[PDB]
Amino acid sequence: SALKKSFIKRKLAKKQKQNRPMPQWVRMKTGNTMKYNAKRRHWRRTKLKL
Amino acid sequence: MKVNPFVSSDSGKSRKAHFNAPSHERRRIMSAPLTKELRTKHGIRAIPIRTDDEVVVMRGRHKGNTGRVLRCYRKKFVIHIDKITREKANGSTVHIGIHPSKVAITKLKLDKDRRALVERKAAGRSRVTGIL
Amino acid sequence: TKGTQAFGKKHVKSHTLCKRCGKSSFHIQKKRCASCGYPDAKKRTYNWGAKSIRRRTTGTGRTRHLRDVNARFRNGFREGTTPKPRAQ
Amino acid sequence: APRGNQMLGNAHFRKHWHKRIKTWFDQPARKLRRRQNRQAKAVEIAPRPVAGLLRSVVRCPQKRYNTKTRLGRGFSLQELKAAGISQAQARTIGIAVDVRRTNKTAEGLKANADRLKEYKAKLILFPKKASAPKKGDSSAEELKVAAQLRGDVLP
Amino acid sequence: TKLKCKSLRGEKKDALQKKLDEQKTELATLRVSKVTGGAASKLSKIRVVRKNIARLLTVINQTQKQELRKFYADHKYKPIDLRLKKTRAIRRRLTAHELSLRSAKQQAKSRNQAVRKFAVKA
RNA sequence: UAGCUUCAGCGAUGGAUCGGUUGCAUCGAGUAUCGAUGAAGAACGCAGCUUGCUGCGUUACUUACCACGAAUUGCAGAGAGUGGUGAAAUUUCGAACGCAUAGCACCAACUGGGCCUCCAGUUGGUACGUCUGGUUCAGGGUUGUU
RNA sequence: CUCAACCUGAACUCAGUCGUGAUUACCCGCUGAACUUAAGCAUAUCAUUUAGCGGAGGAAAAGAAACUAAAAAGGAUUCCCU
RNA sequence: UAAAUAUCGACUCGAUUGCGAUAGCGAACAAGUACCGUGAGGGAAAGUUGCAAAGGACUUUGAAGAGAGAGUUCAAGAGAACGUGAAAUCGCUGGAGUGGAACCGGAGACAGUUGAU
RNA sequence: ACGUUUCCGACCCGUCUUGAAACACGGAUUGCGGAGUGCUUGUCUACUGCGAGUCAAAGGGUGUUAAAACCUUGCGGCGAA
RNA sequence: AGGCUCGGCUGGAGCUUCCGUCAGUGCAGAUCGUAAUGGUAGUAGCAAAUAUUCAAGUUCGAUCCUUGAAGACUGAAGUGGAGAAGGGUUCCACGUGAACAGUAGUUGGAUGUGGGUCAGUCGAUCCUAAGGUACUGGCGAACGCCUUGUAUCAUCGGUGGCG
Repeated sequence: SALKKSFIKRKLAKKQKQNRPMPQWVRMKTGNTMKYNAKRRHWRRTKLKL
Repeated sequence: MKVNPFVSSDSGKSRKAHFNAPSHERRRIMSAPLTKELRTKHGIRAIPIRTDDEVVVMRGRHKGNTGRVLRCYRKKFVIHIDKITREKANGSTVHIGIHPSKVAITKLKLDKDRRALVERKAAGRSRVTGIL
Repeated sequence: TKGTQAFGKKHVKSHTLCKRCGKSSFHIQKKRCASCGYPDAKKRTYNWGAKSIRRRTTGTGRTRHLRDVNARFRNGFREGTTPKPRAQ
Repeated sequence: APRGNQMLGNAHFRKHWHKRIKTWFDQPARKLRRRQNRQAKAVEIAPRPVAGLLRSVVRCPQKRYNTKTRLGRGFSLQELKAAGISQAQARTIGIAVDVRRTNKTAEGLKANADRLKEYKAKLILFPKKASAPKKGDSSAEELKVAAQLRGDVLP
Repeated sequence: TKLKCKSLRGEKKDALQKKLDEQKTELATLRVSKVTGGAASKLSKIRVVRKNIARLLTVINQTQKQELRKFYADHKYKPIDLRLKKTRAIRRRLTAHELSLRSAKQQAKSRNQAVRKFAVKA
């Protein structure tokens, strides 16, 4: 909603930061196994049950 | 056979300690033997390898090649020796990692602390060899 | 009609975010968290909820102070002293 | 459904016994721990006997056992008086005092009085201050043969 | 570059404050460089500047706390932050002298009753 | 012829099986250490590039001190860095403490607004129950005195 | 009616203290089922047990006989075998 | 009012006739995670290139995926979803059969396989 | 010999059932997993040791290839009325 | 007979005879658990809400993107213009190959990279409604409950002088 609370805005900001592709140089680290960000979220598919 | 009740002969525990050792422990793990002449000259049998040491490869496909230790990749448990390189496809050169236990030190990079360390090791070797 | 038609009217949240546990289980009208019991002084745990206890028990977080105390216990909780003044 | 000639079952397993199970896998560990505790105590209180206080002789109570004797809790005050030992002194020189037991028979009293007498004969008393001995304290070369006693005192 | 707390220890309060301000100004400059397409060499100095600020604050706080501890070393009541931080139970424990205290009856029993050292011949 | 079925050879689809194993299960041993000096837990934040996990708390993938003694590493980059850890520091919620519980308010000092009754900033403080003592009190409850 | 005692009861952002809330394996006090067995079922059983509440420690609790017993007597508590 | 006693929940250790990735804790891995429910709560799947990335330069067709050459490598038919790579199912080449089932036992024949101091 | 072709025979398995090829039920196909166990207490049987005895408990002593092994019981279990 | 030996091919690090003893010791079924795969089958089907056409642009590539011309529709209780709850970046620009948009796609609420929300006057903030929840007070073995009321109750604050 447009009229929201500061705490809700803070949580939404953190979720926005976390929704991001993995840096490419991470795949070149020693012993790395991650190939992508497996915790990405689409606003329409999965909803933050706040 | 081990006698110490606080030393574990568990393969899993040994492997876990080896592969999760911190840097200062990996230093000790990555030790190399001295050549015969260096051993007689300095009194010690082996020392934790260090950059700017001179080594000779004792085993592998690069047996007999000499050079200087360019880097000690403690994370990968290998050392990069000078002149021991291969060529990638594009043409760049990459150093081939060698395990220090497969090389022998021909010249020790000595400084204040390395000299003190060698003195301690030689004193201990003499002390024990006298009793034996 | 119970079902597709009725689900279109679900737009008022019964629960919101709890201050103590951060879960979306704070009942607005009851003013109580269905998970941790906030704002009761005590915590909500039940022995029939073994998995829930395991989920929210000690050690599932950071235990920063407990680990600090464990570290300081090893040396008898010494205070007011410093290592022997030395150098390189 | 028991069939044929059988002894009627009696197993008391109708409770939730799986919640109360006790195993004995730590029996040798307990043995070792108790041996180590005895060794530590012996080191702590050397040269005093490891067992501790001296116990009295006692007849087993009922007629099924009255022909056997055994170690009692301590020595009655009548026995201590008969042996000429103060209760305060006994507590110091390591003799158990049973403040509840009383003697009603001369033979029972005399057995324990003799036991106290032989314990006093076998006792070695160290000087309270090593520099200066006193009266009652054992002699110098007696204090050299002193050794820690293991097992019951006067078995 | 990397400061040495050994050297900073001798400085004075005003000097430490001035050096802290210089380090903060340098950090602000580097933060501007971060946004304005700064070079990697420039950006690599941010960590050093931050840890230098940390060192200066460490020295300042250590000297202040030492002075305060000395000041309150003899007061019967000390500020809460200057008291021993053991566990709460340890703080509630009795003091050593209170534990050593003995009543007259116990002292008399200690005087009269005293265990001796003895051995028993086998 | 084609199709269908079948045999031999070749190739797909699928991920069984085999080979270990920093994991798990069980047994045993040694210790006693959470919290108003703010715990357990939660939230948010912190890295040159680093979402997650791990670590940490505005000194924020860590400061100081002490040991060892040359690295870190994906790219950069410049007594290292690891370990111990006694000094310092330790955000906000949370028993959670000014009142409420996602908001607003009181007391002082100091500073700036030119002065200030008015603003703004900073710092200290204002919870409930309870013990000991202190101060100021109330009641013909009992008593003395004028 | 004045002053002064005591008794009782208050207010204090008075000086200095202490409690609250976590943890579950064991420990202490309460509260307290039904499934089940009885080839049905109600006493009984499950069980003085799941579940619920409170309170501690490194152990807790117990503990120095208003005891056992009926011998020619034993002698705090706790635990093991029987 | 200590000891002997209980207990691995916490911290630190040693073992095993236990399991060996559908097993063993739910979790060998960014697991009490992703995800689900308004909530109490429910709750996975997921180990493996190679000694070493040496992780396929360069040429060539294509917009590209991709392919044809080449190179690295003990080896790539170990090529990234990468150790091995089963059955079911499926495509191609050759042979043979083929009237409303197909399979199957016994007995020969043919094709075929194999042995002959 | 799981190829073809002939002659003879030839109904789909598991199950409950007096009776199944059944117009009775389960079964589309393949892999992997998948079900008489543990313990207490009885009884009989087989084998081993000793034998009017036998086994010894908790425990103790010793044992460092020390949770093992070895030694150890006026007393206890069963047996001897 | 249960099964076994050897040959050939693949594979790359363990396996095995015999003697005792032990067992999480043998699958065709359990509308068995789990994973994968068939015939059906290129089949059912992708048919509500009137409707698209011509020329050009871009592109390797256009029924579907963009421009212009035409023809229609919603028809102001709209298929228009803005808000509350809810969503949480879906907003805007520039790239886009794969996946997704049950045809397609050069386009996209998709995907990669960036940008974007400015208040003394608009709201919250402030007052109280229905009602909730504290105090004490009672109850309760207890966590804690019950009452919001003369139950409880020593609950203060206003002018003025003095200072």
